[PDB]
Amino acid sequence: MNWTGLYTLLSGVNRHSTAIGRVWLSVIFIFRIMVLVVAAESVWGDEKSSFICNTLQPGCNSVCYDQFFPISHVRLWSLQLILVSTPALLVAMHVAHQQHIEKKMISGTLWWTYVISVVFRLLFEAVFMYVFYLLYPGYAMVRLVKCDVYPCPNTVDCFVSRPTEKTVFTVFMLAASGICIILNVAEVVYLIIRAC
Amino acid sequence: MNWTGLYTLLSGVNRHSTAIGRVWLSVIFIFRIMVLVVAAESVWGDEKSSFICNTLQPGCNSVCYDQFFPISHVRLWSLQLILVSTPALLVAMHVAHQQHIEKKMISGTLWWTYVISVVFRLLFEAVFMYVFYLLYPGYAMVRLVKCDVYPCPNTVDCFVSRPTEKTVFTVFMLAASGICIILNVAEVVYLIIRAC
Amino acid sequence: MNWTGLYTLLSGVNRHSTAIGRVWLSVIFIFRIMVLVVAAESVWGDEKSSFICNTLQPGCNSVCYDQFFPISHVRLWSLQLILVSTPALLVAMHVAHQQHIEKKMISGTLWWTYVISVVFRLLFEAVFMYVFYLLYPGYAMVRLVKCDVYPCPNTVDCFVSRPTEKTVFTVFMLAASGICIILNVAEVVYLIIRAC
Amino acid sequence: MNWTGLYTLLSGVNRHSTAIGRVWLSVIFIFRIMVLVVAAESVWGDEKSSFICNTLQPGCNSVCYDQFFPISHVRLWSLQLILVSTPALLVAMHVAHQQHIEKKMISGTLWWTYVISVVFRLLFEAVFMYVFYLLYPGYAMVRLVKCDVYPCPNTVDCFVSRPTEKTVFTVFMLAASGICIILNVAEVVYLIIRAC
Amino acid sequence: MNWTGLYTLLSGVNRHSTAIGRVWLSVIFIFRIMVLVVAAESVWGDEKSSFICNTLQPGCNSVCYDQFFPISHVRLWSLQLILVSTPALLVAMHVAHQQHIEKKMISGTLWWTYVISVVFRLLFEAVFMYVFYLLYPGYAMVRLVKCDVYPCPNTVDCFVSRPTEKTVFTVFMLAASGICIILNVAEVVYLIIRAC
Amino acid sequence: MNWTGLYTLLSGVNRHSTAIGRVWLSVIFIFRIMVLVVAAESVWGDEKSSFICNTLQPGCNSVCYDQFFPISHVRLWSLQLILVSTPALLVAMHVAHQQHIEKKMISGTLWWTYVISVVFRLLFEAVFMYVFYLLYPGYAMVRLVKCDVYPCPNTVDCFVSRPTEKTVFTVFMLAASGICIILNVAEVVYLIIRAC
Ligand SMILES: CC(C)CCC[C@@H](C)[C@H]1CC[C@H]2[C@@H]3CC=C4C[C@@H](O)CC[C@]4(C)[C@H]3CC[C@]12C
Ligand SMILES: CC(C)CCC[C@@H](C)[C@H]1CC[C@H]2[C@@H]3CC=C4C[C@@H](O)CC[C@]4(C)[C@H]3CC[C@]12C
Ligand SMILES: CC(C)CCC[C@@H](C)[C@H]1CC[C@H]2[C@@H]3CC=C4C[C@@H](O)CC[C@]4(C)[C@H]3CC[C@]12C
Ligand SMILES: CC(C)CCC[C@@H](C)[C@H]1CC[C@H]2[C@@H]3CC=C4C[C@@H](O)CC[C@]4(C)[C@H]3CC[C@]12C
Ligand SMILES: CC(C)CCC[C@@H](C)[C@H]1CC[C@H]2[C@@H]3CC=C4C[C@@H](O)CC[C@]4(C)[C@H]3CC[C@]12C
Ligand SMILES: CC(C)CCC[C@@H](C)[C@H]1CC[C@H]2[C@@H]3CC=C4C[C@@H](O)CC[C@]4(C)[C@H]3CC[C@]12C
Repeated sequence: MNWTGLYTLLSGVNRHSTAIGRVWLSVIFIFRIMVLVVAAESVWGDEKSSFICNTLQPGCNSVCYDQFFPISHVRLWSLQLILVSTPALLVAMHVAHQQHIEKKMISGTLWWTYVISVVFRLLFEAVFMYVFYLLYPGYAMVRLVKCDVYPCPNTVDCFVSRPTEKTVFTVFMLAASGICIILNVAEVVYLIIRAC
Repeated sequence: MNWTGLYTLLSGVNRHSTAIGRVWLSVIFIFRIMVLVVAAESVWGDEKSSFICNTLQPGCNSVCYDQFFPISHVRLWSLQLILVSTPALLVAMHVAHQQHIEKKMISGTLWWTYVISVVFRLLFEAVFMYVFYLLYPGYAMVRLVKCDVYPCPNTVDCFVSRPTEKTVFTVFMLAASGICIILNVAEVVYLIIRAC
Repeated sequence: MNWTGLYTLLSGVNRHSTAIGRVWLSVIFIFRIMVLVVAAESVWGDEKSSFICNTLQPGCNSVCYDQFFPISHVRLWSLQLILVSTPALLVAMHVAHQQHIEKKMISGTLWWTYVISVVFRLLFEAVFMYVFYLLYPGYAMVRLVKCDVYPCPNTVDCFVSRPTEKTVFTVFMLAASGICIILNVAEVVYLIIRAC
Repeated sequence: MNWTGLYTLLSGVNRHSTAIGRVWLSVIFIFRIMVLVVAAESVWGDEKSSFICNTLQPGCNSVCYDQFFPISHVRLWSLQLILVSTPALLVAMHVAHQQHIEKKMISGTLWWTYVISVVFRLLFEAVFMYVFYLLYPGYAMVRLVKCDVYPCPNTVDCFVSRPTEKTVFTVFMLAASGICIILNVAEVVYLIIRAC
Repeated sequence: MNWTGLYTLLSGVNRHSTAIGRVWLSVIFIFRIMVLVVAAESVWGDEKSSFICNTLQPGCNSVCYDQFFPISHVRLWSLQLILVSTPALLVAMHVAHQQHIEKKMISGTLWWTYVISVVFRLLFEAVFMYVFYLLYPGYAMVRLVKCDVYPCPNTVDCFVSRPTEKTVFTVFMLAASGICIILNVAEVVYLIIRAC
Repeated sequence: MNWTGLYTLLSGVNRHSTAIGRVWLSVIFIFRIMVLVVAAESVWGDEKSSFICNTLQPGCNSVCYDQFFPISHVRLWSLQLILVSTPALLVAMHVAHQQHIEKKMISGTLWWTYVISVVFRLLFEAVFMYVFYLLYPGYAMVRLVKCDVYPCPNTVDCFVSRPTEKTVFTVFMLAASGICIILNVAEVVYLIIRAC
């Protein structure tokens, strides 16, 4: 777990990444993973089991939970991290492949593919930010929700588990994601400026 | 966890694999594993425990779940990954065996066995895609299902847990599987073209 | 996790094993372990908790489960893998011991002990195949079973959890075990032929 | 897990850290992690499941738990450790980046960034100490709490799980945090004195 | 996980251990660990939760389980493995200490301490075998037990979970323990004979 | 996991530790960790969930468990191990720091700090032994306890889970702790005698 080994691993052995991309982006990425790990099973572990509705209708609990939580916040963030990390993984594999072929026997190609990688990383961050806004308007969760989907008769009151703690972690993850967007834009601008 | 070590591990130390097979196929394979890991115990963990039917008949819950879910999506994808990864494992073991015997003391054989390996990988992907269609027509799961198998009297209403979230992950896994099929076909065509 | 390291580990550093024993047997062994891992806690996790009987008799659930499942399929396969892997472990330890003593300071002995090891591996596979047939005639599990053991009054209906999914994995494990038996017989015949 | 390797890892390969920062701060940091690990799932595992209120009102349990525990102590300490560890992680990454660039081809910059890192570490410790006081006045938890939030009618009695054991671990974590604050202040003063 | 590394680890870097002690005892020790691992949480996981008694008396379930299972079989075997492994651990530490001191700057002492180690290993095996017989006469567990301890009124019927599967693993562990006793006696006799 | 590596790790790379401190204390420390690991989640896992009282009063179960178990035995032993291991960790870090500074560019200081470390280790052992006696007089746990704390009306009967198995592990941990105290006193006396 040598510091130089961890730095080499996270940097992806890329010769075009700048200081922000090799230090700040990696740290914020680690921060999001650690927050997600400590908050996934602990806070969102009983999201559905503890979800109850004030009714005697069989199946109203499950249908109301599905109505109000089409996809859990933890899974949404997990997908966001995987999708955001994919272009970095592709660049690392491409660099390793180039090292392999040159050992068996370019700089502009590496520069261009890195820039495209950062652009796609920024694009994925923006898309997931918009999707999160679309599914869950606002940032705070409420204790009581009004559910009227079939088979629930009329409108029933359903209660969410730990809405305040989930709100706190939602703010943390959203703030970290916003910082990643800002750093990605700065990285793109810095690369373009240095290219001239 | 050195990048060159991970690249060497995933490539299988094969001298015939092309850029797509050594980069894109490996990345998509990692993507499917990561999605499966984050979605196996979290989303499908309570598939049967949360499955309830609007009835007083003892045993109707278990029999209806078995009727509508002959095999869970997570287990189906787990088997697909194992079966798809098997020909790659066989090639890697064969390469290691050839290295062992040559150290103790061919290229066409390695080329042919690699091509057959890709063909079988494509075949397994296609078969599991068809099996998934056969067991679960369409891609979206429904909240309410009508179950009439014995001992359930007449027809009873049963409710599925997280049908929307399972639908989202179903689309992700199916899309990734389709990409793998396309890349495998491209790999076969590229190898045949380069063989001439 | 270098491919040559994994190959050396699985081969057991044996100079008498043939291509089938060093490649195909190891791959099928890995296949059985992976299938068992993905199917142990997921499919058979709730074998007893979800097992219910249509009765009010206290203790009828536990006694009926014990009657129909004297030992779970997962534990039976786990024991089979351990017992089948034991002679390979003994040979590997004996080879390491011979290396140790020769460093501190035979080929026929290694050949004979390897042949006996394969014979015992085949014997254990056959015995567990017969035991599985004896405890669970046929290959498919049924949704409903008729239980009449004390204290259950008369005959009661008990319901099994995921009988179809368990049937699928039973076929997979049985097919893999049959392949291992065939490969072991081929290994013995090939060694005897090469000995002359 | 060589002692010099662990020491190098925890020190962050920093040439400006003093004896207290390289020995005592690291030990107390390990102490907090170990206490948190043994007390997270064991003591706070059933914080919400075991939380019950003397009422028949559906949803009163969940709403009262959220009212009295906006964020669990374990998650609060987990966030504190992550935030406190972040400036150390940034310095370690910056040092590794400087090593990388100098290998590809300062002391005052490293000194200043280390001092700022310690100041921010102290600031985060103080902020979380104040937040803990704000959310949970005092240090001891009580067995019985009076909850009157909607939908609970009037005021209901709710009972906390393991309030004495949680009190013991609260004192341990608070004492360790206070020691970290004292050591951080001593580190800042010592660095300033040595700078002159 | 190199075979020579595993062999060196299990042998304890001892120059007096014979072939049986370095091969057969280690293999049987691994066998017991693997059987215990696969059978601890799976088979004995619900020993107390699934234990039920045909009564309405509060607390009769817990008191009857304690009466009939003073200590679980899994914990008894876990203690047996730890106690049996302790003298081997002591010898390994003593050998390492002797290597340390000689590097900083005997054979009869090593021989005698090894013989005493085997004697104590045999003694611990015998003691745990007798304790197991004392607590659980016979080898097979029964489905129904008669419990009459306070507060249970008169005599109540209590039902054990998976008595047949637990019986199977009891036979496996007892047989392996008996083999260890035989091998330990053979080791002692062989060492004494070779000493003359 | 080389024996010399494990010995070097446990010894802490200390040149003043004697044979007892480098062999017997380390072995007993490993013994306590292993016993704690096998007995933490298995035996004390359901300490509160299985704790029931013969009453209809809501909240009487939780309040009575807190009254009779202010802190669980497992957590008490976990804290004892951490506190006892801390002075050893401090000495190891101090030794590593001295190695670091001497590489960048004493024996009496190392001797004195080691002696103080052993004294504090003995002191922590004694304090936790006294605390355990204070909270839980005697060594054996009882099946039935009489609880009269509010809100429980009058006095209610509450039943403990696995009191006999917990008693067995209590004796094991207490005996091991007593051995550690004896060895620590012997270490202090031996060091003082050798100092003259
Ligand atoms: C600058 C930032 C974005 C760098 C992010 C680096 C991420 C994308 C890289 C760094 C090291 C990578 C890991 C390296 C090795 C493995 C083992 C493999 O079997 C699964 C994936 C996994 C676990 C990788 C996941 C992606 C990973 C964590
Ligand atoms: C190009 C793509 C398809 C390459 C896919 C590589 C897959 C098939 C290979 C790469 C490295 C392999 C792993 C290497 C080592 C082990 C350890 C063994 O005890 C279990 C199997 C396991 C975990 C292997 C599983 C298969 C594996 C993950
Ligand atoms: C050709 C086929 C049958 C080879 C099968 C190889 C099996 C039997 C061998 C290969 C490597 C071995 C592992 C090597 C090291 C250890 C660590 C030890 O503390 C527990 C057992 C365990 C985990 C072994 C189990 C058996 C094992 C998996
Ligand atoms: C003096 C004190 C404060 C030093 C504290 C050091 C902390 C901040 C450092 C030391 C080593 C670091 C670890 C090194 C490697 C990894 C792997 C990565 O994939 C996740 C983070 C993780 C697990 C790091 C977390 C932060 C860490 C534990
Ligand atoms: C011939 C037979 C009896 C040899 C048995 C060897 C046993 C006693 C030895 C071999 C290697 C040892 C392990 C080596 C290292 C560690 C790490 C330590 O932090 C906990 C104990 C643990 C996990 C040891 C437990 C005991 C162990 C498994
Ligand atoms: C003679 C006896 C008392 C020696 C006891 C040695 C104990 C105190 C030492 C030996 C090796 C140490 C471990 C070495 C490395 C790490 C990794 C770190 O991230 C967490 C702590 C942890 C896991 C240490 C805990 C304390 C430890 C187990």
